[PDB]
Amino acid sequence: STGSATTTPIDSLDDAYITPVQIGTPAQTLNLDFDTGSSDLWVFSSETTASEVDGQTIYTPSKSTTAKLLSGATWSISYGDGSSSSGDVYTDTVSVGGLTVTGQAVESAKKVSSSFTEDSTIDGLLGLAFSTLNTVSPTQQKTFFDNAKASLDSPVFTADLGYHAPGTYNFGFIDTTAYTGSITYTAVSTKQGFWEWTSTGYAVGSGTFKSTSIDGIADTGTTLLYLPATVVSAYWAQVSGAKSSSSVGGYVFPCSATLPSFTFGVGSARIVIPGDYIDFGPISTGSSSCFGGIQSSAGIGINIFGDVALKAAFVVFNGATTPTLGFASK
Repeated sequence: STGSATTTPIDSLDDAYITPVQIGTPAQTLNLDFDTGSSDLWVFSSETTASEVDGQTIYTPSKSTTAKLLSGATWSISYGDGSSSSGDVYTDTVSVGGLTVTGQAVESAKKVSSSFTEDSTIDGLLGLAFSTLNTVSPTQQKTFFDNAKASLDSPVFTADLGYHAPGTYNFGFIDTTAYTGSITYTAVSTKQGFWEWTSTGYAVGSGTFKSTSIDGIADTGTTLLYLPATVVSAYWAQVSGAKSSSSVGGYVFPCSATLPSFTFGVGSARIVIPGDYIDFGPISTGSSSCFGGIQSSAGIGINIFGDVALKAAFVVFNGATTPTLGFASK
């Protein structure tokens, strides 16, 4: 089997991408944030505290003839940005782009933190990291990809995120028309439960490539590119007037600036992030200070190749017995 679904930016900045997912019988379609940095499929639901729902579409398990309470199971998750959610668990039929999994754990939120409530466009998350990170207790549950894997034509999924435009998540096949050149594959460590890999270096604009190992994670659920402070300083030094602002929470730059590109290495190959992709717009409405899309990871504990980086590439998440990542230009 295969599946193919369009993913759409939630706003004009590409802050996140939503993909429609069919849950239950008859189908209830929710727009989920596919997150290669986590491993829970959780949804706003008929059980979510009413004051914490503000415009989201909810899953109502009592209206699904295939839903079953997973007795005793609870979940609770906290994300790198400080947001969180928790609740109980149902199993139900879940379909993405024509690919169907029966018996998928659907984690129903009883509580969500304010950042989720305040974003009416995201109805939940669909985790695509390794199932060892799934938070369901006392019996850990498998991700949608893990459950689908054996049925897929090939045990892979691909992320093709758009810049200010829709893109595609495919399951079970690699669309050879969706990229240019060849795909360069690189080794993955699953020791932390992430799609963790080592970039071979970087360049700023037309500058020389610096060969240096940068370990990090491929995370579709993080907006920006978080890298070591040395690398980030070298980037913003090429933008007149750019500076790190403790009050704003990162590097800002004059909105009148033209930003240089940023290249990262994948083995001997190179992925170029155009300068435009690094502009996240005014810090507040009407401001002439703009927020940068490359930020320091120093306070995180891990480097994160988020959407800023991933949307410059066609990305293969190869879930074979020994997983690997592939990157192609597009």
